[PDB]
Amino acid sequence: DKRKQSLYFPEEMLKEIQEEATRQDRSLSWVVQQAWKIARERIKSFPA
Amino acid sequence: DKRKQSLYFPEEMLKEIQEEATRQDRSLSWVVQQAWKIARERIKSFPA
Repeated sequence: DKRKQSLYFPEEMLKEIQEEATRQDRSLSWVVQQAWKIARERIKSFPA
Repeated sequence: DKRKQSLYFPEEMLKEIQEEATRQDRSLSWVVQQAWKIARERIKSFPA
């Protein structure tokens, strides 16, 4: 069940994401979702 | 240099991100940025 969310990126980073989106013929949202799925565990281990 | 971007997430996923943001006393944007920085390489290796 989908939900819209405005985020802030550095220029360089947004362009990096869009490059992967067009390379893979994907939405921005889908690439960022895959980044989360990959990183979740490593991030959930960050401290305080 | 910052830039605003609307993305779409599943409910569950947005809530997972916000949980890490408040746990770490961070913005949503900052957590998602860290997810990208972690996953970039693995994603840049995806195919077609």
